[PDB]
Amino acid sequence: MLIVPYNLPLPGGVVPRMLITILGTVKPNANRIALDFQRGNDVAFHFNPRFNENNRRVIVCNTKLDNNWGREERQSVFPFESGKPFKIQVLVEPDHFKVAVNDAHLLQYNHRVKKLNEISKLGISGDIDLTSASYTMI
Ligand SMILES: CO[C@@H]1O[C@H](CO)[C@H](O)[C@H](OC(=O)c2ccc(C)cc2)[C@@H]1OC(=O)c1cccc([N+](=O)[O-])c1
Ligand SMILES: [Cl-]
Ligand SMILES: [Cl-]
Repeated sequence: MLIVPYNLPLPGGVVPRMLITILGTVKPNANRIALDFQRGNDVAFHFNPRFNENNRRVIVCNTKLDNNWGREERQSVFPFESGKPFKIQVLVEPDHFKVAVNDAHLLQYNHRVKKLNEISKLGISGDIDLTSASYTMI
């Protein structure tokens, strides 16, 4: 595998046309996954599948500025399953991050942090076996 939590440096930050691909398998009895796109201590984009929030499955997205979480954005479409292999693709577009799972569009998240070239690391964490994490310019 890779060791989770896993840091993927994003050299010179993110830019439109940058595609991040994450391959892994969800652990049995998973509780959470998190992708954290970081600008130093700030989290520009937190993508957080929650397998059992009051017996519901929900993806929580948010931004952390100066250690404070903002307004959450919630999605009820939940393509992940305990025990099963997934592919997450995060495409940086001008106005938003665009997320697909298993080749199907899931959600978009408007840029709240504006200094895209300072979003210099991706943290991958949670209840997964992480196979690979990479980027390409499309
Ligand atoms: C108000 O709740 C917070 O919401 C944030 C997003 O708006 C983050 O998701 C926080 O979590 C972390 O930053 C965080 C969590 C764990 C670690 C190890 C590191 C960082 C925290 O999550 C929970 O409260 C929460 C409540 C119930 C369930 C879950 N979950 O992820 O399943 C999260
Ligand atoms: Cl590793
Ligand atoms: Cl900013």
